[PDB]
Amino acid sequence: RKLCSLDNGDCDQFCHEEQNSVVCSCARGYTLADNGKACIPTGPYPCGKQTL
Amino acid sequence: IVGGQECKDGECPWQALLINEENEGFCGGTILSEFYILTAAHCLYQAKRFKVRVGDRNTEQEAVHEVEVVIKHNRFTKETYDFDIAVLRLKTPITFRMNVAPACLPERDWAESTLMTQKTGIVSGFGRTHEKGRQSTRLKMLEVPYVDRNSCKLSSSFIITQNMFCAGYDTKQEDACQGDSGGPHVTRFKDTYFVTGIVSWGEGCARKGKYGIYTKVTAFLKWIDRSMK
Ligand SMILES: C[C@@H](C(=O)N1CCOCC1)N1CC[C@H](NS(=O)(=O)c2cc3cc(Cl)ccc3[nH]2)C1=O
Repeated sequence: RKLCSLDNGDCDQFCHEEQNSVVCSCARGYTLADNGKACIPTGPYPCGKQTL
Repeated sequence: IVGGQECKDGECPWQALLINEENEGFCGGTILSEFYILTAAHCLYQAKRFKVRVGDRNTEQEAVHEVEVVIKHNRFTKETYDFDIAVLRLKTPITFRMNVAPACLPERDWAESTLMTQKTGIVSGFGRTHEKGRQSTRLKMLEVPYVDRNSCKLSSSFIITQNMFCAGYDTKQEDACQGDSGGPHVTRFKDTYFVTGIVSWGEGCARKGKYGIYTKVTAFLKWIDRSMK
């Protein structure tokens, strides 16, 4: 296991491999955090989150 | 849903219910955005006119949205249930709140390599709780293991296309059932739930040697994206 195969490349959501390097991305309604790995909701009720 | 557990407050907020003229639920749907619902193409023949209900976990204790556009896959076949998918555009937008929120649409390759390879997904609906029974008044959910493609085709009396996948239990008596069709199959990844299937069909409900058959959402991500534009 390497890159996206190793714990999803440390990405919160989408992981792609570009030029043998991890590139993380997020679903609509999230912004990629400064660390380039976490996904931050842009509003209340972001997709895929239980409303607990 | 046969077996499984009741959806508790806020646990299945993406669930939608298609209700007939008599305001009785007959199929499920998944909330994709404020204006769009994902459902099964075959559900569109179970009522002449229908509306969509969101946010209710209990059909006995009390928002209803009318449908503006029905986008049905042109290749749906009544004979095999292949291409069993439709997108609904609502007349008024959904207000997100407790028990009302969209599921995420994943990117296709990542879904295939990371979500479809997880051990389980979750199916939910207001369908029957036994093969012979009335519709559930409570929303239920069930964790269903992804089923190996070969094991699935071997268990099935009907053709499993690449637009379908199997989930469920071989012996344990838990499955989706009538009335659950069109509803969500979601897969959790790091506390985020992504739509991965649409409840489509099964040979009975919770029959030994049979699994639930679901529309493979990854096969239709571009189609969905196009429909929402
Ligand atoms: C086998 C299938 C059927 O007739 N098909 C139509 C032609 O294409 C193949 C499937 N069928 C017969 C009983 C069953 N009806 S059902 O009880 O409403 C139902 C839907 C459904 C979905 C899932 Cl995922 C599991 C069980 C289940 N049971 C169903 O869909």
